[PDB]
Amino acid sequence: RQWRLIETRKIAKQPNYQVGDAKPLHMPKERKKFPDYKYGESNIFKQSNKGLYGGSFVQFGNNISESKAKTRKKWLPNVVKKGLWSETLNRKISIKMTAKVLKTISKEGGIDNYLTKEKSARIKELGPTGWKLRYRVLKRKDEIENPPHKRRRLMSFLYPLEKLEYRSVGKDLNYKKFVELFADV
Amino acid sequence: KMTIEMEEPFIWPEEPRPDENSFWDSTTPDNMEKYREERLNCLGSDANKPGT
Amino acid sequence: FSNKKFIRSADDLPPSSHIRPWSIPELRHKSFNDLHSLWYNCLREQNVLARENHLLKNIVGSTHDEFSELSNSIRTTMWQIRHVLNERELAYSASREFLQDESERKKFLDTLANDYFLNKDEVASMLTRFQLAIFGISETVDINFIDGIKFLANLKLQR
Amino acid sequence: SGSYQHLSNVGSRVMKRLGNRPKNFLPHSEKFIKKSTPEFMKSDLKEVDEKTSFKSEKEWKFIPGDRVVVMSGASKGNIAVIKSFDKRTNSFILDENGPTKTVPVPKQFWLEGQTSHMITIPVSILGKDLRLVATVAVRDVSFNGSYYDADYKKVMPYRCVKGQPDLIIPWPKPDPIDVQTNLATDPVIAREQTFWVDSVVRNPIPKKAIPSIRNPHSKYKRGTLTAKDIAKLVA
Amino acid sequence: DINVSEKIYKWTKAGIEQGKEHFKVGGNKVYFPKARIILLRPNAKHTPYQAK
Amino acid sequence: LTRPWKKYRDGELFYGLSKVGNKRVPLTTKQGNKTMYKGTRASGIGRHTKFGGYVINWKKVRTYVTPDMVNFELKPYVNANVPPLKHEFKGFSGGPLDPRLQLLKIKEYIVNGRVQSEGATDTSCYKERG
Amino acid sequence: DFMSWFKRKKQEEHQ
RNA sequence: AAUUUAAUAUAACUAUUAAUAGAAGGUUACUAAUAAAUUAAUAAUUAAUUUUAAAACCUAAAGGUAAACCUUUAUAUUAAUAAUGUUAUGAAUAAUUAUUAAUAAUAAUAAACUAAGUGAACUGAAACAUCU
RNA sequence: AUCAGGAAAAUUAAUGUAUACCGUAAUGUAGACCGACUCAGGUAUGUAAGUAGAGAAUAUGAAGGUGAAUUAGAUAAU
RNA sequence: UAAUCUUAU
Ligand SMILES: [Mg+2]
Ligand SMILES: [Mg+2]
Ligand SMILES: [Mg+2]
Ligand SMILES: [Mg+2]
Ligand SMILES: [Mg+2]
Ligand SMILES: [Mg+2]
Ligand SMILES: [Mg+2]
Ligand SMILES: [Mg+2]
Ligand SMILES: [Mg+2]
Ligand SMILES: [Mg+2]
Ligand SMILES: [Mg+2]
Repeated sequence: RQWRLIETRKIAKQPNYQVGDAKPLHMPKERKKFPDYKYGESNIFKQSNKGLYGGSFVQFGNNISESKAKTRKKWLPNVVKKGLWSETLNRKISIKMTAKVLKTISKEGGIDNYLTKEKSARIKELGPTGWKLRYRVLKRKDEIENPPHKRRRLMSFLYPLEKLEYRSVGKDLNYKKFVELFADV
Repeated sequence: KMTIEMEEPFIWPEEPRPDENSFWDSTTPDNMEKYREERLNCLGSDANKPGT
Repeated sequence: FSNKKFIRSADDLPPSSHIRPWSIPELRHKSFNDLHSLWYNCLREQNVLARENHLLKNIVGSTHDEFSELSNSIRTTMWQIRHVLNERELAYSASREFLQDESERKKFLDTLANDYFLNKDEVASMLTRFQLAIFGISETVDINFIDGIKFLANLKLQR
Repeated sequence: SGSYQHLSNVGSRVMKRLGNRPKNFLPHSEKFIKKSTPEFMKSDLKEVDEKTSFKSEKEWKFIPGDRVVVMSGASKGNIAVIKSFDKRTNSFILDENGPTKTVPVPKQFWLEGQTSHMITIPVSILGKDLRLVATVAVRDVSFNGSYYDADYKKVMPYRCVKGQPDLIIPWPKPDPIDVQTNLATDPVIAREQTFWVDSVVRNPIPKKAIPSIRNPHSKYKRGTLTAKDIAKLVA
Repeated sequence: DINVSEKIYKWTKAGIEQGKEHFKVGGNKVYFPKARIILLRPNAKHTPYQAK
Repeated sequence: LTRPWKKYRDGELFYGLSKVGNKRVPLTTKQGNKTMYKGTRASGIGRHTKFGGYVINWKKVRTYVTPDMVNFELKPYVNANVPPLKHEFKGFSGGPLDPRLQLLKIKEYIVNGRVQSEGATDTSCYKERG
Repeated sequence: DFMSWFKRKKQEEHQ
């Protein structure tokens, strides 16, 4: 097979922003939660952006009679709503799937496994939703593997002292600001 | 345009005579305008017609 | 009005050769209050001319334009004044930024100390000027003021 | 007029279109203007655009006051002191000895001591048509050095005869501008220094004055990025 | 104690007496105003105590 | 007759020159319905009341602050006998906004104390440092 | 040009 | 010294070839300005390179709206000081002004060329329906 | 009477209130709008002197407004 | 009936 309707897609190349450079005119309010999906978000069978369609877009072709009188028809995939169990998330995740995709999931032995397969083909035939799911699972796995220590209290201890010092000079200081200051330190 | 009311009165100075002030003398520009009107709007045999 | 005249004649107006607008450099060494006064004088002059100009254009239908030229000239001076006011503020801001960089400030202080202070062949007067210049100490209280006091104490100890 | 147009800038695009007429339809534009103007007003020379206008005293080869010989005309081989240049036309108005035209004039513009409506008036003439004098006429003048003039109060160039540069044609010393006007500040007050850069702590002009001095909501002045902002931007 | 219009009138009178503003001055301080005004001639409908 | 000099039927209108024209031209305050309110950028002053009134907010009202001691000797024009001054900022890339220059000026002030420049002292001067 | 010339002539007459 | 002929302009479009590169409109006004540096060759300079000022309102996307208007309130808070007047018991509570520190904002952006999706009909077949 | 009749935005006390912007001409049963025209067409609302009357019918018309980009004569046939 | 699906809170 091929992933033509996926890998054809192109997204505007964001310029790498240095810390000292000037701002863009429209900077967003809330930050980027998820990583950027290489292949954007489908602009044709937008039905499939909400689910795990397995790179199965709608076809259009011809109904043909005994007289060979051609008439345009479309061929939809066998989509199905299906709440499937994630071991990593410890909850079942309900989404639209192609019956094919459900079969693949069953073969691979789980939904998390299906999401996390490292092949490029899989990545292509994950949606934007599928990509987000993968990210959620992978991040959770990483957390499970590696808890922070294998600092917050120190910051909390120092904060009031820092505030007092600021006041003694003359200025007031708030927590959030303190946190912002001492993130990289 | 805003009118105001004020506690002391005021009356403008009297406008100057044609001979006195150079600028406040409407004869010249009006004459010029008239001449322009005549010349642009003159068509055929009104070219021969003497100027006003 | 100007000398209670309904309209300034050609002779009553200031001639073009005798009059010049202000130079930006000339404006640059004038005080704020002075500049403000100049601006308001300019505005007043424009108003006088504007009244007259309107009368000329609306009623008599002239194209003599001396008043208009004068108004333009005044407007030029005004924007130049505005520019120098902005420029001075910017220069001040730049100086502040420079001082905020600590090493540079320290170097500047050292330079000050070397040449004019702590030397012989006035000092008090320099200190009083320096005090005003660099710190918030005239003859109210802040970290900067404290720092200036400390510096002054250090200088006294040295001398 | 009864206009009110002069207190605004209304119909701006239309005005621009009219003002900036294409140059290949310039004869069309000026034909009707010529017709409109009376004989005593209209000039033969082309009204050049402000781009191609001699603003510098190098661009003008001659200044009002200098003595010039006329040629390529009716009154040719005639010395004339040039009286004043016309800025729009790029030309000079000479004295009585220069080129003139006799034209009828209305009693609005009559000089004191006139019998007839007919009056001789000086026509404008280009710098190309007339050559300097010093008696010896100059073929062409070149500029190589410069200096501050005492009378003119400008860094003017040195008018040197073309070829031999040491033969300087000096500038004509202008008339003394005896200034007595209420709207011109005198030399002493005009230049007296009332400001000095002294304070780093106190800013020179107050905080409430800033909004007049510059636009605080300027769309042009872009903000600088921070680390947090970068992090927010990047996935 | 007293009505609003009367209070306003009293305030205005007080300001006049002072030689201060006869009106509440605003806070939006314009140091360098660029606005010009054209003093007009008086119409028949106006008095000597008006200016437009 | 509408106008007595025009006895006969020329194609002249009852008023104006042409009835027709570009309808697509921005609205003014005079045009539109009773409900149509254009406004003239004059009054973002106070606040509209619940009942339809208005309440001025004086901290958001324009005053025109004039200097208390007016220097009347400064005039809109300068005497043309004075030359136009020219500053020079050689050895300062920033120019008049250069912080180094400002520091130098401050130092000079500290040392000397409000000494007038070449141009300020001598009116015949045309070029200057500061 | 003419207007300027006329003005100059007037000035000369005056002085 | 002048005239003529041919070529060249800030001042035409179109076609080809070669080379190089990938670019503001309107509205009307309290009109929407600029200042500098270094290097080159012989003080002013022109040229190159670099810095710098201002720049209203509208042009879907701060929030509205009947484009060039209205409303939000950055000539804002919030805090810390200082000066002023009032209340109640040297300390406390609110208001006004002036410094200092902290908090967010400004989509007018091409058109052709490319890739992808959906995809006609007239028409041709001397008709028409597969086909075109 | 049946035909069964909108929606949505509190009160005392103390302290306030220097009162923003825009509309306002004339035309509007019309020569000033919609009808290619100074077009017998189309165009919403309120007063609409009295005398008369059932009445906003009809007659008159106090006041107000108007008597017009065609006139003068002649008035056959039609 | 933890296939599917509809409704309400
Ligand atoms: Mg209307
Ligand atoms: Mg109202
Ligand atoms: Mg917007
Ligand atoms: Mg066929
Ligand atoms: Mg057929
Ligand atoms: Mg009325
Ligand atoms: Mg009409
Ligand atoms: Mg019709
Ligand atoms: Mg009609
Ligand atoms: Mg009736
Ligand atoms: Mg009557």
